[PDB]
Amino acid sequence: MTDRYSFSLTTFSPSGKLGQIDYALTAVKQGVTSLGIKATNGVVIATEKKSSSPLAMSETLSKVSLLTPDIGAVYSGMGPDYRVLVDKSRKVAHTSYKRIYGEYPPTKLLVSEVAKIMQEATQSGGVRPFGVSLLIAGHDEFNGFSLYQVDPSGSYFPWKATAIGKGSVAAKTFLEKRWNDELELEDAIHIALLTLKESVEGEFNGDTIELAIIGDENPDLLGYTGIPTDKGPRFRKLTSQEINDRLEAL
Amino acid sequence: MDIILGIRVQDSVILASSKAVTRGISVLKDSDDKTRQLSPHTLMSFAGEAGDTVQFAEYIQANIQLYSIREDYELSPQAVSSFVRQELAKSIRSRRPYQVNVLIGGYDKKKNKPELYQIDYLGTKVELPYGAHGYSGFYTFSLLDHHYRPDMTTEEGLDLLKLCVQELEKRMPMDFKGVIVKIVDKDGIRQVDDF
Amino acid sequence: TGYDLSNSVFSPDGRNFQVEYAVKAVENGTTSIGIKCNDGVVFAVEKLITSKLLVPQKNVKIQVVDRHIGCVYSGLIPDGRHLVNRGREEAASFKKLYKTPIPIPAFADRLGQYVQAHTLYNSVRPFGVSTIFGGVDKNGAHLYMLEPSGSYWGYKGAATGKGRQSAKAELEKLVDHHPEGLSAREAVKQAAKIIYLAHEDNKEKDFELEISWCSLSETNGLHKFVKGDLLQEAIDFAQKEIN
Amino acid sequence: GYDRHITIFSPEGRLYQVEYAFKATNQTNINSLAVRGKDCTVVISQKKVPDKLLDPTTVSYIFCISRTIGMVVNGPIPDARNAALRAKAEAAEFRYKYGYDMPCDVLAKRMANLSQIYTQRAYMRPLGVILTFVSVDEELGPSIYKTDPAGYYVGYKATATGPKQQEITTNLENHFKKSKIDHINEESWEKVVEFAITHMIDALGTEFSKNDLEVGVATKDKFFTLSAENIEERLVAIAEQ
Amino acid sequence: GSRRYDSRTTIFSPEGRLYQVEYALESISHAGTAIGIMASDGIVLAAERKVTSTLLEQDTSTEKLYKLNDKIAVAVAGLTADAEILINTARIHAQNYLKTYNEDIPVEILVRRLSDIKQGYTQHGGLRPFGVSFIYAGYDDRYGYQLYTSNPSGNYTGWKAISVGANTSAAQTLLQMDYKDDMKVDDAIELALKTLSKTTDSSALTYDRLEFATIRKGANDGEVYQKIFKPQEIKDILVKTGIT
Amino acid sequence: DRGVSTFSPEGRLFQVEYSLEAIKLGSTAIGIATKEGVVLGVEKRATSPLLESDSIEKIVEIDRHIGCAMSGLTADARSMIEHARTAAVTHNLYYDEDINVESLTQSVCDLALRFGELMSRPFGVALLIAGHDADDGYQLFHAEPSGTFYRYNAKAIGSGSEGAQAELLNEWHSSLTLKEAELLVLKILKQVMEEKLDENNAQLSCITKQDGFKIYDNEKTAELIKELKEKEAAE
Amino acid sequence: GYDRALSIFSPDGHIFQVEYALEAVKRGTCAVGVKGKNCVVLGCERRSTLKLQDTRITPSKVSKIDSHVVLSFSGLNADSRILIEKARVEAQSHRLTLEDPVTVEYLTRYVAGVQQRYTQSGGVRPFGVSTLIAGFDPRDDEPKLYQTEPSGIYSSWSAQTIGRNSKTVREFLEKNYDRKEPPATVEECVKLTVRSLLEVVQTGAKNIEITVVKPDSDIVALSSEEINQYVTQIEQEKQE
Amino acid sequence: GSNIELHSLYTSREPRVVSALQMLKQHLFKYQGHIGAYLIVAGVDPTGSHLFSIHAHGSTDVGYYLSLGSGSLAAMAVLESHWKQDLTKEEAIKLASDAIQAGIWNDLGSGSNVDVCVMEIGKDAEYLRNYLTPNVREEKQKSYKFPRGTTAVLKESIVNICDIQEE
Amino acid sequence: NNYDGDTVTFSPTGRLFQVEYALEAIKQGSVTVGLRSNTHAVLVALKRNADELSSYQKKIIKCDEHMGLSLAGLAPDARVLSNYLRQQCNYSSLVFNRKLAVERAGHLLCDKAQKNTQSYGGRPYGVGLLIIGYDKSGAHLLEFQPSGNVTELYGTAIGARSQGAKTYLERTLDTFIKIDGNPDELIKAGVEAISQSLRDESLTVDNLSIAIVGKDTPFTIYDGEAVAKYI
Ligand SMILES: [Cl-]
Ligand SMILES: [Mg+2]
Repeated sequence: MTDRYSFSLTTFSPSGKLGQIDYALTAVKQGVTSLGIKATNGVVIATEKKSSSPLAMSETLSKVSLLTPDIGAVYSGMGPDYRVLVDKSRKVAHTSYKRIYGEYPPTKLLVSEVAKIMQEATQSGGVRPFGVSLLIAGHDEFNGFSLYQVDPSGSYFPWKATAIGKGSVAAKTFLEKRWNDELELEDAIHIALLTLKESVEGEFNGDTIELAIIGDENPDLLGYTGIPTDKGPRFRKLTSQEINDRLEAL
Repeated sequence: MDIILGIRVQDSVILASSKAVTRGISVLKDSDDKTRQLSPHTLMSFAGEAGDTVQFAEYIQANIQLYSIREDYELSPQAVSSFVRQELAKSIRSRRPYQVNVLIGGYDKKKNKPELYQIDYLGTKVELPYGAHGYSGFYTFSLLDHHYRPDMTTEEGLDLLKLCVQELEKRMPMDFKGVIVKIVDKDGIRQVDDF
Repeated sequence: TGYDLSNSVFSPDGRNFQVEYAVKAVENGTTSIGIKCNDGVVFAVEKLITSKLLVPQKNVKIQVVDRHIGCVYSGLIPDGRHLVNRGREEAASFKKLYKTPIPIPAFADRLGQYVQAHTLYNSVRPFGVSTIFGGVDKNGAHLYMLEPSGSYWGYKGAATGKGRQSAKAELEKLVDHHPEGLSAREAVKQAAKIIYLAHEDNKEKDFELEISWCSLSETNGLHKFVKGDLLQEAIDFAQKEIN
Repeated sequence: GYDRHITIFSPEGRLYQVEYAFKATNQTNINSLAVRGKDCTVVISQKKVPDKLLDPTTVSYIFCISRTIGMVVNGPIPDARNAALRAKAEAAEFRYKYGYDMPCDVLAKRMANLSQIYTQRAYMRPLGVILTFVSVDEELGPSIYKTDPAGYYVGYKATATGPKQQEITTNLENHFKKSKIDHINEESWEKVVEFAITHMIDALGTEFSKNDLEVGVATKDKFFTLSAENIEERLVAIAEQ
Repeated sequence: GSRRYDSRTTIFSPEGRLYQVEYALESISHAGTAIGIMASDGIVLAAERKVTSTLLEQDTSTEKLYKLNDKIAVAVAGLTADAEILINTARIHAQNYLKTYNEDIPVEILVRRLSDIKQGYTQHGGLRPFGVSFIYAGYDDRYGYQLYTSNPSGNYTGWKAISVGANTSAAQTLLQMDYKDDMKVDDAIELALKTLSKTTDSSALTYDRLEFATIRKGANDGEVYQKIFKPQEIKDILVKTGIT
Repeated sequence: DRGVSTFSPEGRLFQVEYSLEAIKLGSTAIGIATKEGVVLGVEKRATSPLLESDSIEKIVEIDRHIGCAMSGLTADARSMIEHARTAAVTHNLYYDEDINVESLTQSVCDLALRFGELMSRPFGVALLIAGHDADDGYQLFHAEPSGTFYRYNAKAIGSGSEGAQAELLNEWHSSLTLKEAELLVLKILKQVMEEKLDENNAQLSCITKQDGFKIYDNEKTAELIKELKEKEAAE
Repeated sequence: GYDRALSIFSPDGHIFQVEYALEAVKRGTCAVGVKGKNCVVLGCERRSTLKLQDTRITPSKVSKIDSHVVLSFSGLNADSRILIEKARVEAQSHRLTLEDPVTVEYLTRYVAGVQQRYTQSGGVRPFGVSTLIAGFDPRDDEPKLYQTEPSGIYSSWSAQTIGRNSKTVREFLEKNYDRKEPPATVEECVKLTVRSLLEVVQTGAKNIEITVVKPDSDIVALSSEEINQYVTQIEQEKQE
Repeated sequence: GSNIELHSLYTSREPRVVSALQMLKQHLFKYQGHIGAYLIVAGVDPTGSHLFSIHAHGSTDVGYYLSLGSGSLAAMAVLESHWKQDLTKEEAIKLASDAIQAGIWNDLGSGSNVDVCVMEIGKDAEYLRNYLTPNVREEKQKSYKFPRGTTAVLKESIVNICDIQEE
Repeated sequence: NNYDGDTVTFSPTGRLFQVEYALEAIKQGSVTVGLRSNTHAVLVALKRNADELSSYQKKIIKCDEHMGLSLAGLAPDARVLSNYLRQQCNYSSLVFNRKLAVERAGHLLCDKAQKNTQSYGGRPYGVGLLIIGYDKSGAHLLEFQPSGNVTELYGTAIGARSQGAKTYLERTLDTFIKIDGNPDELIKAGVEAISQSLRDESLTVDNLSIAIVGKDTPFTIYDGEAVAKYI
């Protein structure tokens, strides 16, 4: 046995292209649309819960995931690749940061760590790149609210707002017209729901849409009282009912 | 006790090191040079456990000479002393630590200043106007506390050093068979053949 | 195309052609069988006499594992030996830790997982043998047959090699004509017959018969080779039936 | 065209080895079905013994992973047993490390992550199997979670797997559209098994004897498989109404 | 076995070229242009961000200019993810040197170390090379202000003025024309921006499509200051030089 | 591509057979064994007149009683020589005696097939190992990259090998003197060499029981060349 | 680890990877070595395609291995640093254990051994570099000049050139260099080295580098003006 | 705590006390008592309410009332005297703080204040830092504030904490 | 064709070509004969030379006082396998104070050769061996093939033109098996057997190589004028 694939499976072609990264981006293009919008007092990330079967319980499959109490993530592309990245992202936030500094990492540095993992799958031996693009929304004390995109290459860019996957070209155009620097969180959620409706074919409701926010601290979701400095997670996943309420005022 | 002394004066550093090598009950040699030239303007004297002293000195010497060739440039005495300290600080938590104490005397050609560093086997570095290792300091430190100035000449530094050696020859129980004296200044390193 | 050049590669069918090519090596080998009886099992094998210079009864093919399991195989003989060596290590470590001798179903999976592992990588070749094996444990008698893919099932009767179709037909008759069961001494006689009947597929060269058995009554649940008078009695019974 | 031999991306962004592993899934030509009751989870699967020389008791694609978790496999038996042994090991390790029985969904995720690794790492091939895990979880209640060669997994109200999965799937879909609930409203597991068998008969259009089926049942604190005689009793009750 | 699928990244062509290095350089030639200009009283680093968007958060963004320590900075051209791997290694190397010798690392030594790492990927390991070209801008007390460049081959060279990435042929000709030895930082700033403005593939050169930095002894008395320009500060220097 | 340790349909290792082709391109080396000693001679073959020919070291001492000549990719021989020298000295350390020439040759040949995917390819050099011991006397061995070694009364390797071997076939007899062997090596070297043979582009050596292994001076070889010319002109 | 055999034999008995490494040397800038009666001179070509260069800080072509030995090269520049570093380490290691600096022959034999090792080791390619190693042995006044190449073979030379258009300058040296009477002085030796490069270089401005090595660790690199005086004198004599 | 958080995220479930218990004891056992941690672990989870103790060598114990430390004997004397079955929340807090007080007053290794944490089922856990403060230092008789200039100084200097400046 | 690049690849008909190519190397090798009676076991080997100046390549290797073999094919591979046997014979003596059984020696060789046929990177052994020995169950003769197949025989021959000697032994089977307590006559039968495989060349004094082992006879090799008796 032994892993005898100690050589790179991603290499430069005569034209200077890295084929496997390009092909990974093509897999992301086929994936379901997901988006992120940044407001003055928060960030919203959203995507469609494309159910593979109506017998399947789509609540058990979480496309939007908590990485830290103040950082969340959504994707477009291959779901399994995303799931393992979230596992690694959660772990690296502890091993390479929290266990050292006694606090959760800021958004940009956690993104940097995730980006590193994805870059290594682009150069290391006997592996293909990750077939996903991530959108990571988060908050920290010194940088405030932020939204980052992470591609299969490992490259990452900060965004005011953006979209990835199936109908990203049209969705980004829609966001350019609506986005401004004076948006409140509720306005960003409203724009997120409008933008996402264009790319969805079938049912459009709280049960078929997955949406989460990075906003105010939630002391009710902390789980304990007695420490003033601990005020609760800024990450919150919106319920099915909470989404439907905002679809009536749509 | 392998007497090694050092004094930094106005424009030079002077190192004095005993000549005796005693193994057990016999003085095997009375002309031993307990020093190595690390670079043209940096000299290191040493004292400690048998074998380890020379092995360590030559190892450091080789590393500094390698650096000099690679960069075509002489490291500052401060830089060399820090390198040496790290090696000893690394060594003290090893399986078998280097049991070596050193003095590093150098002339910094950039700052045009003499510099003397005292480093023990634990990796304890201090920059000093005058220094000593082992039991020599118990006699010489207080003597130099009385007779030293920062603006002394090299000749005054040697007379001051003779005063140290005379005291050691009077009050210490071992016959260390005199000392080899070396001066480190802007022109490099030279040995005082009559002392 | 090119899917058949490397092991562990799925073809567009969902097939592993390298494993299917290993089966061809098995089909090329001599005939071997297994018969499950009332309180045990019987193994038999065809040994082709390539030359008069072969020493009779010396080149033994059937192998024992532990003291209660018998193993026989068709195809690449060295591959079978390698598999048995592993089986012996597996049985030893089981008995070391758990004290009791390894049960037959437990032993069957140990081989199964090991053979299956050789279909997971291109750095290894699949096994070129189908192995018939079994014995007696606390729960009674068990007979198994294991293919190059790692696939194995329990059997009432089992056969593999060049004369497997002929043998299988004969085994099917015994199952139908004996629903209440077959005795150990009967199974030895029947085993001899089936090998002789299966020899029509390898009829160019003459052959040597080799039989072994595990039985609760006849061998105290231990693996033993059929020797001397009992072997000759089975040969005579077999020779009488073909004529 | 070596992008079809190992698990690297094709120009279309596809993994052909993963897609071909999905095709190996149906090589056995067996259909399975899983449904949830009030207090139980039932899984049924077709049993086919073509050879008369086979010992039919040893022919099985249902596995007892732990006391609480059961697993049915759609695919070749070697890969099926490979997955079964690993799931048993993982379930046991989980209990030792974390002090409580591994949940059905957590095991499914773990096996799905292992499957994902085979789609990313070149030296390891995907397993040509679809794993359907069933239990009555102490927190989530009756549970069905299914894993495939892509590393995908999800929970189910009910599910079906095999060559004729679509016919069974639609049959189940239509029933839950009428009842408007996420399970079979029935007290005893015996009647839930009868429901499962009845709806497989209707979907496939074939009658079953006691030896044509294989049944696994998950209740609180234990998972067990039914014998041929237990299934016969089940078939008699179906015929008498 | 596995040999069948090996691309063999570390081999010579019949002509004596390293395939993967040459193809990596082809990749870098499509990356945003980065320019370095060395003056008597400082160094300029200018770089063009690639086709940005209005919704990109610029003030918190960094894709071109990175800080290695207080004295040394780099401009990137190529795969950003690859560059960050090397940048973090270079940052560690500088700190190792500082811990060992208690002195800031000389620029060339840091450059040589990174260039040696790149070289390794072309000679052994069977892995693809880093698709990155650096411009190193730094200062030390031996050679003073220094500009270097390294590429995927692991070869590095010193420069008075240099460009990497896209349109280097055109950019190098313009720099060679207007550069003089007695030049100052303020003049070099103007040269860098004028060169980008002519070589750019964009319609017009704007503040949101640029990253800019200077290394000046223009710090209070004998010491060196690094200035990574803010979006508003890039906008002001564009008006000052008369480009917008 | 294909395995490094692959067999051809004829039952030969591709890489071993290809290394033998590299040895055919190498400079000529000749060895002759007699009862008075063993003689080793080589063609130096300098690529340019500016190359100082005395630096060309194609004859090499392994021990006092064992010498060695090489032909082919001569750079590959350095590790083989280092191993041979170590094996010879190590055996003396363990057993307080000289090592048998055959045992030394066997030790070198054990390295030959240690290649795969150990070193990445076979050696591209053949060796003529000549020496003396008390048991089997004066000996000459031919060590190949196949791991095989043959003993020889006389042997030629390199570019002019088959032509030289045919000449050695006729000339060798069991009663040859050392002087006769020296001239015979020079004679055959001169025959197969491209350039004209002299003391600068050819080198002689011998191994005797008394004096051990000796590389000949250019002054000593020059006299033997002059002695050869005269005796050929004598008839 | 990556174990792939990259350097292997071909049906005609050639190791193509080693031969393709020589083609990389052929591409490299020209380097020349000439030894006189009491000195050795190393000449090197600098291609003038690269202007706006900073000649203070740009890696020089001739590298000191120790205070008494120097190494120049032709071929891949990045590869040469690895050989130079290893050589420098071995030089200090030799002084440490033998208490004597390396001989020029020993240092050459080490560098050549490294190059050879990379032609039959798994997962590595050969060095695309040929070197000229020159200097004087400790307490010896006899000049030494050695050459190495990717295959690992090495040898001593009265005079030698490597790199692009080395065939032409070797042609020049073969007719102009006399063994019975080599360049007696430093001037004569440098003049012959500059002359040989002028057959190939193009312009005699900043394209020629000269480094003179004399006995007892006396190594010096000539400046632009000093070399330019040789260039002036050579052509003025040529106009006749 | 870090590994429990990651486990909770992996399983999509709230952490259990037995998981923390098991992970702790296996860690401590591995280090053969060289990690001198003696703990009382308590909490509520989907299974119910739990209370355990952990010894440094890796042994665990279950109980309705437990005490550890140098003041464990003083505390256990109180617990053994006043504990009963079917305690209320208010009775249990009283018993717990009384047990700690026994340690504070009678054990020299224990002192100062009393911290409490209450973990009730179906509720958030309430951490009561300094629930009791029975050891406040009395006012000092005198102020030791010195006259400015009392201490002799040799040199003064501004320290540059800021980064390198522009211009 | 496409399935002979390495040993890890079956062909569509279930063949291992690299093993078959290794088998081919044996057929190119010089002839060697093995035969036995009830008291003794004999090896006879035709040695091959490079030319008239060269020595004749040795064919027979001693493994223990009671066991040894003759080779045909790649000689270095025989050195590796014989070295392994030497160690295994030796392990049996040191640990168990027990002479290694010839049958068990065959089983160990089979398993060693097999590992090289199922793994990637390596290669099959390119040599065939004839092992003779005298143990607690009398005289033995084995034939080793690098496919892994080991066979116990009364007599056999391997190498080039080995079919002639093998036919002779097949006729003489009843005669030479009865040659008990007479080593010279058993060797005579072996020398006469190997003679059936000769063409053009004949058995000379430095050409022939004989070895014998028996009841009160340690494994000894005869070369040179020691075999002139049998020419
Ligand atoms: Cl996992
Ligand atoms: Mg101290």
